[PDB]
Parts: sequence; structure tokens; C-alpha cells
Amino acid sequence: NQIDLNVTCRYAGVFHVEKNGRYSISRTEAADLCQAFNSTLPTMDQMKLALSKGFETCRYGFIEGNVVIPRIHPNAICAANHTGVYILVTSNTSHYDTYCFNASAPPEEDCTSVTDLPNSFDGPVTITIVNRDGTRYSKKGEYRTHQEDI
Ligand SMILES: CN1CCc2c(N)cccc2C1
Repeated sequence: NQIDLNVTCRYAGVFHVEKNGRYSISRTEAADLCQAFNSTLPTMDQMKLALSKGFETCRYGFIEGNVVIPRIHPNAICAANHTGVYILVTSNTSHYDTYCFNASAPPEEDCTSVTDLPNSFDGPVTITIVNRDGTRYSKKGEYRTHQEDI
């Protein structure tokens, strides 16, 4: 009963979250997840400003209304060499990573570690935030409000 959440640097409040190191988050879980970080799913505009501040990944994730990959540098194996906020158009499947937006985060690049999940609720899951530099923060709780997600 254990969930790893891989989190990135924030860029204008926008960060990426990977559950258990694979595409495994539903749209409804993604909203629940961001709310656990006192965050929301980014708008396209929030995501575009994050991009301009240095934000890029090589992973599909939910924002509000779409599934995207922010790209700065052209790479053939990430969004097929596109740049800008690349929008997934055609896919059979519904599970991806998520982006979240924290409005209290610094305005530009914040590559400090994430040390809490301030809005998780009571629950029996060991939830571990895993930072890129390997730093870990763990707590017992839960964040999923939809039964079909558990
Ligand atoms: C594949 N991902 C890439 C990103 C990432 C982060 N941001 C934190 C922990 C692990 C990982 C591994």
C-alpha cells in the first residue's frame, strides 16, 4: 500500500508529477493529486509561461483540457521533435502523468525539493514524494476521492 510520486522543479508554479514511474494517472486522479499539493491543473497559458521560464519534459501529462508535453529543445524521441507546448491529438488510452500549478511557488525556476503534500487527507497509503536529486518525504494518507481510481 505504497505510492511513489516523482516531482520536478517548479517553473512559474508549474511542475510535473509521475505516479510510480509510469503513465498511470487518470484525469480524475490528476485533479485529486494536484489538490493534494494545494495545486490545480495548469491552464494552457500557465503552461506556456512555465515553458518560457525553462520548463520542459519528455512525458505526456494532463493540464486543464488537454494532455501535453512542454518542449524547449528539439528531440526526436520527445513529442516527435516539436517545440512549444505540444498537444497530444490521437491516442487510444486515458492514463498519463499530470502537471500541477501551485500559485504560491516562486515566479520563475524553483529547483528546490518538495518536502510536503500539504493537503493530503487521512488514509492508509504510504505516499512518498521523490525528488530528482533523490530526496524523499513520506507520509501516511490518501488523495484519491473517486472509487474507480483506487
Ligand atoms: C523518469 N522520471 C523523470 C523525472 C523524475 C523526477 N522529476 C523525479 C524523480 C524521478 C524522475 C524520473
